[PDB]
Amino acid sequence: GHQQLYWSHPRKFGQGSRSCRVCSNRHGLIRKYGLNMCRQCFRQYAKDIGFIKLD
Amino acid sequence: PRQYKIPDWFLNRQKDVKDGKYSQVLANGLDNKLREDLERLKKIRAHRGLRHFWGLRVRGQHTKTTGRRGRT
Amino acid sequence: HRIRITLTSRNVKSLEKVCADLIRGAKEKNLKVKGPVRMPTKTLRITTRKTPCGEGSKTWDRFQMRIHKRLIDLHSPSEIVKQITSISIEPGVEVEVTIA
Amino acid sequence: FRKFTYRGVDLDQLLDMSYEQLMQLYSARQRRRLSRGLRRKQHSLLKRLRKAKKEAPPMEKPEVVKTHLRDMIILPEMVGSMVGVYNGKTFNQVEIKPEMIGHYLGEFSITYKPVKHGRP
Amino acid sequence: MLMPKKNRIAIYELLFKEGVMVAKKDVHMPKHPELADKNVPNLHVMKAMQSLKSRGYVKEQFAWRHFYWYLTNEGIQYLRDYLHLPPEIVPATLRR
Amino acid sequence: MAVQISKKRKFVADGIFKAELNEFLTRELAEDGYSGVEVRVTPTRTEIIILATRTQNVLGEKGRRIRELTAVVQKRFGFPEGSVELYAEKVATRGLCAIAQAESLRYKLLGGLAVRRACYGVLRFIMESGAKGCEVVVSGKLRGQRAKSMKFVDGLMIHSGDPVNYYVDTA
RNA sequence: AGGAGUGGAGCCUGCGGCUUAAUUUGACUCAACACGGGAAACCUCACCCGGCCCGGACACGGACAGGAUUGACAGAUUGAUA
RNA sequence: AGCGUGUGCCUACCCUACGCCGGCAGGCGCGGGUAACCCGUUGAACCCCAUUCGUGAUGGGGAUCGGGGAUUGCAAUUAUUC
Repeated sequence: GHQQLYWSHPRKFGQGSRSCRVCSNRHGLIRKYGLNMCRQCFRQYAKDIGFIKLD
Repeated sequence: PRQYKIPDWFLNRQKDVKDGKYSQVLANGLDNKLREDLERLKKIRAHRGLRHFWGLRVRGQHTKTTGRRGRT
Repeated sequence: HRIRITLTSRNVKSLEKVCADLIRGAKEKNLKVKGPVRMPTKTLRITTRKTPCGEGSKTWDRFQMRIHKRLIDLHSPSEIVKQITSISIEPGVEVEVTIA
Repeated sequence: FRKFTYRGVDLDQLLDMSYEQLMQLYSARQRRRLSRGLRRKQHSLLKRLRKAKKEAPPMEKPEVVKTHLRDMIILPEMVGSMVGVYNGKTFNQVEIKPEMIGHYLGEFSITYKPVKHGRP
Repeated sequence: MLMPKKNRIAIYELLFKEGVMVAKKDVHMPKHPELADKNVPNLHVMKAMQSLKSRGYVKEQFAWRHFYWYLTNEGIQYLRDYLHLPPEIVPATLRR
Repeated sequence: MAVQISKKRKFVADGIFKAELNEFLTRELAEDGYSGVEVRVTPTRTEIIILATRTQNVLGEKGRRIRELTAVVQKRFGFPEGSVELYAEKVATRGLCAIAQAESLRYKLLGGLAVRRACYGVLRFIMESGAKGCEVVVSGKLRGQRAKSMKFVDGLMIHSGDPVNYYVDTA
């Protein structure tokens, strides 16, 4: 069977399991506060989400 | 040390690979028991044993930058 | 009768005018009012490298989101509440009515 | 010359022994590996050893068997077997001796060749 | 694309009862957040509807992880003959 | 609710919610003059207003497109049936909203119109619209391979300080 | 004017070099070198040795229900009960 | 002490009190906390008080390395960490 070597390796953890919700890459991800958005895709969306560069 | 109510987890040689006797080895047996396990890992051609045969770090250290003194 | 109302908001004055709006309708009803309990605010700190790549001098950001929360609890039955709750509420403020 | 003894028990007594006492026979990493259980991808290797061992004439050492499983424990049944442990490029045949019990197959299949800087 | 025909008929009328259906871009997803009643592997559904716009029956839009298939007026007429439904019924976005 | 996430996580969640709408609508309603949204809270009801320049061009034929947009937000976000509604209101003084003037300019050069001719047509237009001053910067490759940048500015326009946060809108 | 250091030692880590099937790669005065948010067991992963799959829409010509064409435990094969 | 954080749409994975078992790492039970509520009055180090050492590569220093015991994980050997 081909479906037993297509996705059968567990992806319940590790860097290959989480991904940015916009950039869809696995580097610079902000898992804090449940963002799951990479640090670069986070910057241009920083303000409309509501974060402010206050101080 | 056994009959003197000394625990097993104090012994420098717990569960020997040959006799499995929880014993403490003292300063003459220590070094000969030290080249038995080293040569045992060499005859079996284990990677950990060859690293001693070549004079390299065995516990998996980065040899790229450190370990220069004996290495001329 | 002891009901709790939570007012959480990102903006401060838009919360302050709602935290004072519920007071306009409660002393309208002439009943004993709890003072607006100022809770300690929570700030969400996010610091990241300004650079998309890893070059240039290492500079960072200070993205924050200071969240505010106020509590007002009233000694009132349920129907006196849900007439006041539906008056002049701004999208930036989130109200949480606790009956118990 | 003398019999091989593993913690104080010789080879022939290991083979006729269940695993529930084989865990506390040796190292913590190994007994937790067996206490956590094996996989059918690994059980399928063991049967390939008996399939390769009974098919050996009694005076010949058995057939070579190949595998990508560098993460297998040498348990006393695999003694006397020609396993082609995979390096990542090739399968290097090594013969299990009773002194390799309690180790991994990947330990005897070196992955890199040792470096020598002088004399190209 | 040799996937069972019983999965086509369901999703086209899933495409008819609602003018547009979403699908997050995830080929490793046996399920659907909307079509959770049956198996209907997701990787077949998106590359089913990309055969709708390759002919030109639907639209497309992306929302960082998401597809949006707005079928056109030339698409609803394809539903009347391919699944054989009367010309009386229109999608929920055609009824007010 | 069901799992009852904390207060910190919810306020971050609707920020992600409002973000994904703006991008989805900017990629779909731009040619009809999309200029932002706004959500208004209500028990079991979330009305979202789409501030657009041409309100009759976002409803489509018989208001169908607004019903096409309420569908996707109902499936993508898993909102309950009949829980959320959409509207289409007009953008007041559309000449001042930056994102309205950038996409309007975006379609002029895409029409093939000259890069200079397009810049003046949008810069003086927001001047009669009653602005304090503006800066239209068009970068990219122009008049050959090597990329240059035109910077057509007029009037009062500030950069530094805190007032930049609410006196200026960029696009 | 001084303070605490770094340069010396061991180790950690980054870079060059050498080595290697591969040791993926970016960046080289300030303004490269605990920097790519890069603390890589799998994944990540871009490298190397192998091994499956098409997830080659659509359009056009033959082949095709007298069947165009999918899946399938055995034995051998395989690493794998691909 | 003061900054914080804490049970996740996909998500399968939280922070921990208390009681037992074990030298230890840890294990087994029970509850709290979607949090100014529970961890938590965050009984943090340094410092402070009192012993031992006594200028000796010394009880300075902890590199290297042997043997054993746990935990996370589908999987640790090129020692994941403890």
